[PDB]
Amino acid sequence: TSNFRVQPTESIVRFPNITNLCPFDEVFNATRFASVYAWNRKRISNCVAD
Amino acid sequence: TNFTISVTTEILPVSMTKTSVDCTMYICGDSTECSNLLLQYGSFCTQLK
Ligand SMILES: *[C@@H]1O[C@H](CO)[C@@H](O[C@@H]2O[C@H](CO)[C@@H](O)[C@H](O)[C@H]2NC(C)=O)[C@H](O)[C@H]1NC(C)=O
Ligand SMILES: *[C@@H]1O[C@H](CO)[C@@H](O)[C@H](O)[C@H]1NC(C)=O
Ligand SMILES: *[C@@H]1O[C@H](CO)[C@@H](O)[C@H](O)[C@H]1NC(C)=O
Repeated sequence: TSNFRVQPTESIVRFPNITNLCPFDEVFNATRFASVYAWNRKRISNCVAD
Repeated sequence: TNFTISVTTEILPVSMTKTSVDCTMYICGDSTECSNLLLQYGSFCTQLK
């Protein structure tokens, strides 16, 4: 009639937590920005996804 | 004037190992919504069984 599943444990939450200091704050809050033809490129990593 | 003993071997397969795989876990795995989608697609899994 049907099939029985494997019941693969309980949901495991991984452990990616590190220092929460991110460069989003100083790149989102500024009095002057770059132009459309020449836009600033920043590699943002090594922190949490705010 | 003389007799010679003769014997030959022959090989004939009879059957293989039968298999049976449920279609839901074979195609959509553990997705319930995929099973619900294929419920109205047809009775193909019943034909395979
Ligand atoms: C048919 O051929 C076989 C094979 O040569 C004969 O068997 C031999 O017989 C002699 C004496 O009769 C023995 O010394 C040999 O050792 C036998 N050889 C084998 C391989 O068995 C047999 O005798 C022949 N048949 C007749 C009626 O002569
Ligand atoms: C998560 O935070 C705790 C407490 O700040 C720390 O001990 C732990 O090492 C962190 N996790 C990782 C993977 O570093
Ligand atoms: C946002 O911008 C203001 C000034 O525009 C600045 O004082 C502040 O530090 C910035 N960041 C946050 C998190 O408010």
